Amino acid sequence: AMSNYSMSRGHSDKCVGAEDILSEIKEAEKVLNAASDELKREGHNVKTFIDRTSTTQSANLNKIVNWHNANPADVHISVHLNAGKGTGVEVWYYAGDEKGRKLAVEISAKMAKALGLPNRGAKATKDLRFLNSTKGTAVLLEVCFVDRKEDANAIHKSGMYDKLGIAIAEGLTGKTVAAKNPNRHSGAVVDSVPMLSKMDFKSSPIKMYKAGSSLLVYEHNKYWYKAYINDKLCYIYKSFCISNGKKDAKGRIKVRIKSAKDLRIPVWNNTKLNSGKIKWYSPGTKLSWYDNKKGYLELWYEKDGWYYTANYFLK
Ligand SMILES: [Cl-]
Ligand SMILES: [Zn+2]
Repeated sequence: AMSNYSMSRGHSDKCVGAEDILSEIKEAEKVLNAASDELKREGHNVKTFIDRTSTTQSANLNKIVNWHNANPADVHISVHLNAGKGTGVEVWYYAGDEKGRKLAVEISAKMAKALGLPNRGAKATKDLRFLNSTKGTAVLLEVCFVDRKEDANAIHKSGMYDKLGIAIAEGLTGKTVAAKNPNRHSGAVVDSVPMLSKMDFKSSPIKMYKAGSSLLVYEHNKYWYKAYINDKLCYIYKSFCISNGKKDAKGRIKVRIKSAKDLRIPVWNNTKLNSGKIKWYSPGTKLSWYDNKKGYLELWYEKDGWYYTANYFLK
């Protein structure tokens, strides 16, 4: 999260691009949307533009360039597909623009790897109006060819637009995306809660207590009870528990973990797993998450952004 991107599709719905096995504008719009969606999920600000009305090439380019210059960005991207029956991926940049060359090299490589096509590479030019006339740093993607069956098969493989959105986002930012399908899992909220070594959900659970189970604890503070396991002090979160009344001569309190129906497990809007906005779920609730081995789980909500929880709360 922290860069600004301005991204446009090539061509106009009324002055189209290449058309053969693939439609350039159809495919380019799908890639643009995937890349935009991914960059936004990664926390960046993204503006996009698609010309639906220009009926000539010059009007289309004037409109595209004007829009980019009206919408400053760290990088400007134009998304195209190629024609001429070569095969594979290339990225154009303004000759002599070192920042653009480096982006072009990385984006081209990443896309080619996602698609499983050859990398034709980064290519320098001073002949493209888009690159010449856009004030900021600019690259022009030629994702794959519209007139090559290898390329058509590739871009139509299951989940390829997602994979290309990832490739473009990683090429632009130099950072691996969090929402990567290999690291995705589906399961459900567990029905047990931890006795922890510290008053920190990111600590080690010394022991897990199942819904409905009874245990003996001491008061500690507003949010935590304490107990000794093997003469070591450990902690359990009070909201997981039901208690009525000290009778015990030493001030021990008998508590019970809430039933599976009433227990609620936290999912937080911060990686510290502390305060902020929390979603509270009943045991058994089905969720999908990403485990990128960061020491916590990562959950994407279209409406609410990234949330996080402890490794032991989802299985
Ligand atoms: Cl004791
Ligand atoms: Zn084009």
